[PDB]
This record gives sequence, C-alpha cells and structure tokens, in this order.
Amino acid sequence: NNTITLYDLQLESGCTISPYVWRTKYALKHKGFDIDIVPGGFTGILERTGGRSERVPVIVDDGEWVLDSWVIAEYLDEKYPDRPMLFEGPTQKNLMKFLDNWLWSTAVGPWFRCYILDYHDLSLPQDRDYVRWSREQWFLGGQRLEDVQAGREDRLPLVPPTLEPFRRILAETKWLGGDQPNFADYSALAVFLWTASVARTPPLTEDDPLRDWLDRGFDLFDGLGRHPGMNPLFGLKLREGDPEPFVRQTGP
Amino acid sequence: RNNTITLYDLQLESGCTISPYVWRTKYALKHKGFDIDIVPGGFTGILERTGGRSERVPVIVDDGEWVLDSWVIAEYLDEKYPDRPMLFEGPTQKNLMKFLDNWLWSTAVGPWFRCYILDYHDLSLPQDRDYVRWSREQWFLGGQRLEDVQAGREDRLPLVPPTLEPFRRILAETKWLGGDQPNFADYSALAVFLWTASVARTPPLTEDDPLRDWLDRGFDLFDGLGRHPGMNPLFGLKLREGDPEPFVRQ
Repeated sequence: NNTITLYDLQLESGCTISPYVWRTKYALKHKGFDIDIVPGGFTGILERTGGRSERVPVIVDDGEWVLDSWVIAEYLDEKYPDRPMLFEGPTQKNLMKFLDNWLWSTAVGPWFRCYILDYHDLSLPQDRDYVRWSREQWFLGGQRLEDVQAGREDRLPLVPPTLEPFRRILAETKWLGGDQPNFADYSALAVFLWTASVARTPPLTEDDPLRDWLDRGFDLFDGLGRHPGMNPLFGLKLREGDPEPFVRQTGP
Repeated sequence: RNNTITLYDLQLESGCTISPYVWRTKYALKHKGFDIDIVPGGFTGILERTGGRSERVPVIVDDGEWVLDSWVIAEYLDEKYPDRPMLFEGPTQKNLMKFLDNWLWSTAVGPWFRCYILDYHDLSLPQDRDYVRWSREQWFLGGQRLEDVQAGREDRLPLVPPTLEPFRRILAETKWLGGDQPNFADYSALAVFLWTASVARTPPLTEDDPLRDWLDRGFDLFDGLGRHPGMNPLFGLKLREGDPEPFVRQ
C-alpha cells in the first residue's frame, strides 16, 4: 500500500512482452497504484509464484492473490470503486472481446509469424530453448523459427490495409473510452505493446493514422510503454506494387 | 402526449418494417417504454409524408420535436429521458458498437443484400417497386439487373454462416450484448437480422445455428416486435455435400 505486486513476463532487456501483462500494468497505473514488479520469463512461472499459478500475470494485493488479467481488472474495479474505473459496464466487456479477438486474428496472427525469431532471440537466456522447440511445434510450425520468420518483408506490407476498420473508430474519438482512456484502450494497446517488444523491423508506416492513438497510449503513465528495450512501430518502407497502407481521405 | 411518440416507418407490402435503421428505432422506443404512433409508408413519397422535413426515415416526432437519424434518435431518448431505461451505458459502448456494427454490415448485410435484392424488390409496396429497381440498379452496383445479382445465391448463402463465427463467440458467453438485459448494442445488431428476415424468401441460416437463442429472444422482445406477420424465417438453410460447415461445434 499504495503497492500491488505483479508477476511480469519479460524479455532479456527487462521489457514486457506478454499483452496480458501489458494491459494489467496499464490497469494498475490507471487505478493509480505503484507496482512491485517480479521479473522473469516463460520458464519457471510455477516456482516463481508460490505454486499458485502456471501463468502470468498474477497480482498480490496485500496478501490476496488474483489470477488472470481479465479477472484482475474486474477485481480492481470491484475492490477499488473510488479509483478510476476500468469498465464502463457489461456492454463494454462484450464489445471489448469482439474488438480484441479481431485485433488478435488481424494483427497478432500475421505479426506473430513475422517476428517469431526476434521473439525467441530477444528472450531471456534461460527461456530460449523452451521457446524454440515449443513455439516451432505447438502453435505451431510444424518446423522451425528461422524458416517461419523468413519472408516477412513480403508479409508485413499486407497487414496495414487490413487495420482500416480499427482506424475508422479512432478517427472519430480520442480514446476508445471517450475523452479519457480505460481498459478498452489498454487491452487494444496491449496488442501493439507486444508487437513493439519483439519487432526488430517496423510493421507500420511513419504516417499511419494509428500513430496518434499509439504514441499517446505508449506515453501514458510516465511512458509506461517507453521501456528502453522497446522497438519502433513505425518506419515500414513500401514498394510500388504494395497495397496502400491506409485510407487517405478528407473529411466531411 | 400520454406516453406516445410518432414514428415514420419504412414498410414492405405486408406492413413489415424493412429498414434496419427503423428496426433499431422501434426497439429503442419500446426499450424506453413508449407507445409508438406508426406512420406507414415505403421508399417513395417520404418528403411528402414528412413536412418536407426529411428525405429519409426513421424520423420521430416527440410532441413538437422532430428527430432525424436512428443513431441521433437513440441519443436524444437517453438525453431527454434519463428516468427510463438507458440505451447507451457510455462513450465506450458507442465506440465499440460502431466497430461491431461496421463488421456486421461488411460481413452479413453486404453478401445477403446481393442474395435477396430481387426478393427485396418483389416484397416492397407496389408503388415502390419500379423506384427500388431503378435506384438499386444504379447505386449499389450490382450493377447488372436485380435478377442477375440475386442469381446464384444458392451457392453464396452457404458461404456466409462460417464467417459469422467471431460474433457467435461473443454470444456464447453472454445472454445479451448489454449483459443480463438488452440495450441499443443488441438492438443495432439485431436490426441486421431483422432486415434480413423481412426480405429473405429462402432461409440464410441452419436450424441449429447457435445464433438462434439470441435471435429468437431478440425477435420476441416487446410483444414479438420482430414477429410481424410478414416476416420470413431466418432458419432452414439446407446444406449440400460440398458446402462448408456453418459453425464451430465445440
């Protein structure tokens, strides 16, 4: 007090990679708490916690253990209604999940393959083996990470245009939460926060309209998304035959 | 004014509402507990029917207040009647339902429009038929004639159910988009399927589609608002050997 312990999932740079952990960090700072960060990575999670969890994020509030990023957010609104609210109501929760699933299929799907080797190489030394064989086999390969990531220069141009439905929303609002951000923003942002933690070449063009919301989000809470290990999201260079990355239109 | 608001409808020959914008307005009004004074009429003569006030419907008249556009009407009701059940819970709902609505219009309305545009024409009021024909055959392209656009729908309709899975995924975990009770998010989404049911002379969904629970409860709301005599069934799509599996069965 005013502190809550958080079990992180970090890269070798100390930088968070897990989007679930990312939106939980933002949710905690939204509520105005200080975070006691427990470092670590993909391996040894059960041992790092008291045996209470095989997954992160996990928080400990005084001595109350809360598992699952979604549950954590609901817990914070329930126990601390006096601090800035994360959810507007039940309708937000349902429509959030629809947006989140779409971002995951549209952005995370393709980008995961484009950065799967960077993902591995940027991980903690103890993690790299576990990440290698399991990722190139479970999620899956069926073969190896150098072969899956190869050719990303050809895939990355194809993603920006597909994000237009999301651009369409942010064109007419400052935050998903309106004039101020909430968990809808943080959950959406987590997709791009993960991407920045592993993207050793930028997935978006320098003038993508998303940049306004993205930079503001990453700057929130004293630069929560500006950890020294983070990579630029912007700088994608396109070719004559590439698709236009976004709709260029003004503006009645 | 008792408890009454006037609504300029957009009806087919059966008296059934076709416009999804009008549909979600009917639900919004009933959600607020109002009685609806319906002004009938179809696609033609809207400027005549209104005071020269609108070329489009829905329009409502609340005592002397004329209100245009279904989204604005919903906001107007929440602003003027904060004592009656809320349509929006806040700004976040508004932003995220636009995202869902946009997706539903791209995924469901677009393909089903092409599949039912001739039925749409045939079911409209007699005085609207030629206008709907000429209008649609120049604007939304399709394009050819109504007959050509709708031709081959038996091969296209089986392709739509699989693409609705992202929407199923949400409804499999909640009673309503609004939670334990419906609100404008539900009514806006339902309006897509209400429109479809008004023009679909062959069913677009299988009898066992997991969407049916929400759809039937939705259509049944407010004394069967979605059960007007003219409505066609959404269910009964007959899949053939080659067709894709319509939904995830896990």
